[PDB]
Amino acid sequence: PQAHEIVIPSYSKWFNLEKIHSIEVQSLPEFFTNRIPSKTPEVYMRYRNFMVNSYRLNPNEYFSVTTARRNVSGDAAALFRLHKFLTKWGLINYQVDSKLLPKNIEPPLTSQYSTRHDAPRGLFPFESYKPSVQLPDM
Amino acid sequence: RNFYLKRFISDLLWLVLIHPENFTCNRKILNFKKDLVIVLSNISHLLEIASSIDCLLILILVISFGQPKESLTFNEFQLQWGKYQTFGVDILAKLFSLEKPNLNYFKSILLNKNHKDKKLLRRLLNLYNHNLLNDVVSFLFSAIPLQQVLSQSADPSLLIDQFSPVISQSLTSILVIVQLPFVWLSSEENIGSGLLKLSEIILNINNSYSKVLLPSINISCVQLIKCLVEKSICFENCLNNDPEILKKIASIPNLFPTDLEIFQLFTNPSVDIQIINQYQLLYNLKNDILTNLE
Amino acid sequence: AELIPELYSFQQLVDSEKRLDHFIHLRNLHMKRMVAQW
Amino acid sequence: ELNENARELEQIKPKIALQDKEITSVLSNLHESNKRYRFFKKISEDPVKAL
Amino acid sequence: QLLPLQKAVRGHVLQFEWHQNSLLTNTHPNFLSKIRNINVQDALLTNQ
Amino acid sequence: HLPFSKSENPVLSTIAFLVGLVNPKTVQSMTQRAIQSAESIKSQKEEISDQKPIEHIKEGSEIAISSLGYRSHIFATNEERQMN
Amino acid sequence: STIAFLVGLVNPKTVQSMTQRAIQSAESIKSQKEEISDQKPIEHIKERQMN
Repeated sequence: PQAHEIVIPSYSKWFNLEKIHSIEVQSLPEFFTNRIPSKTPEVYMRYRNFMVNSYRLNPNEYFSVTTARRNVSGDAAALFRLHKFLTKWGLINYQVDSKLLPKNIEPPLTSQYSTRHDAPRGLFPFESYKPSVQLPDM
Repeated sequence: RNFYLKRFISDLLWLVLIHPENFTCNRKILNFKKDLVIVLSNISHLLEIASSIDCLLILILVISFGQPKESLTFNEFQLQWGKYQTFGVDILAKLFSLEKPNLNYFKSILLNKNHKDKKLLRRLLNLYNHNLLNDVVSFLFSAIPLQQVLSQSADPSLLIDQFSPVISQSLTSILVIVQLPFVWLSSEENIGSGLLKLSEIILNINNSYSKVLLPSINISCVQLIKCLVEKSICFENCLNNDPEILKKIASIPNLFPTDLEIFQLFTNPSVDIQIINQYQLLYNLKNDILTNLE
Repeated sequence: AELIPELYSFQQLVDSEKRLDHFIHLRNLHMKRMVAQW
Repeated sequence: ELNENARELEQIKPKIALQDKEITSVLSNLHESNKRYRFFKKISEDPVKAL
Repeated sequence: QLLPLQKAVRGHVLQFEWHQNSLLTNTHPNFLSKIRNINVQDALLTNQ
Repeated sequence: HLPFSKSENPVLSTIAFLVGLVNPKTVQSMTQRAIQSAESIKSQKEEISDQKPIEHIKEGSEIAISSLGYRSHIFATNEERQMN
Repeated sequence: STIAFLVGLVNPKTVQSMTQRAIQSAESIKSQKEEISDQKPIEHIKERQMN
């Protein structure tokens, strides 16, 4: 079931609840040297998706690392590390507060799209004189 | 402490100077050199992790400025164009004051003429070809003279005077670091020393900005005596040169304030005790050289 | 700036007398220091 | 005599200034001509690509 | 009949990506080269 | 043009051969060593016997003479340049 | 071509710029043999670049 409108600070638009990215490993490598068998990318992803789901459930109100610690753990240390990490990356606890505005209007508006000088791809505002017709066209 | 920032500085240097061509506009290179030396100016504390390479880099960076053409290799800069050549010596003082047994020591090894790093170092010195730090001396000898002593007054001096003293400071400091096979002497119809006339200028100013004047003149005198005696004793220890050196030393118009000036000095200001001692010992060495010459 | 007195950096140095008039200018600077100190 | 020497040095100065003006002029002309020669020889190389 | 549409949205995304290659090469502002001289504080700091 | 089927509008004129001849005459190489020249009409006989492409051969020859005249003026000009 | 590689801009047209509009038909070998002939004519009419 889905019952909320979830936004994220766009630059984060590299994260995918399905997969992992070179970003986080360079920020949390301690699950990837394959040295500590009790840790693995897999349990990492488990924790990850679990927590993000939790937050996305009722994101209007905050979510603590202590919460997850109560819920599931294999460690406090790494748990906190990654939790605060995602916090930084706003994937979690980002919409804890709401802010609004009346937004008065100005001459530029999103529904304004007219004919005017253009920086984009080519366009020809002057077509052809008379003698151009003088060609054995295709 | 932004170990990251320092790594950045280091490798950026290692590129900009050893630059296989990937940079488009030389002006970009100038920009890099320029804002780099500036941001250096705003540092007044430690540097030189994995030092030696970085130390040589910074030296080449400051040496970037000033017109080249033994003897002094640097035409003194006609001070109406540049302002970075300033920043150069500014840093070579500030970021070099730390007598901690690292930086000074790195340059001291630069007197000479993972582990592969060491291979690199000498690799560049012979790739800069004797000695080299004489070039640093010559560079330091720029922006001071030949314009203020050639002006119409001593007031417009004070501006660049404020700038001047750190230079002499740097110089005498590095002369603590020269006390082995060399050939060095740097008063050979190359600068003379208007330092005496300059000292006279600041003196007349005294009895007629501030807070820098007395130290400037003092260290100027100390510089004179120390470089003199060090040259003499050095080529004594080597003894590769005829005693003509004395005669040679005795043959400078820019030297040895006249004893009449000493006398008249000894009377009027009476506010320069330490400076009086400076000139005193100076004249002492002068008269000594005169005597023991014969 | 440096542009104003000279620009001689490299011109292919065809008929490289530029070194010579260079030296001339250098000795002019020499004479300049000379007269100043005189 | 020092005053005399200063006076005659000042006497000769403006001629030097004029010569410096001429220097600047001929230098700029040299510079333009250099540009032109570079252009032209590059044309000499293989006019297709240069064009 | 659809062609102009693809051309249009193409131009949209094209200008969009092109915008990324703009890093103020267009201009060359001053970068606060404040230190005309090093002030008194610099020298006295060196001595101190 | 030929690299541009879009050509300048015309009903009776002369454009390409015009500039062709301008550059040609400019060459002044009265003994221009190039594509076959004239010493006996048999040269033209064999040329026509060889001239069988629609225009491509002709075009190559044209641009060749173009480049030639350029090169000549270039040499002379750059000589004057070094002189200056 | 001239237009086929330029739009919303163009070389002016009062001089012999149509040389551009005839940009290439044998570029490499053409220009090569042209340089051959150029150096050849140089050496021929020739019989250091100063007097």
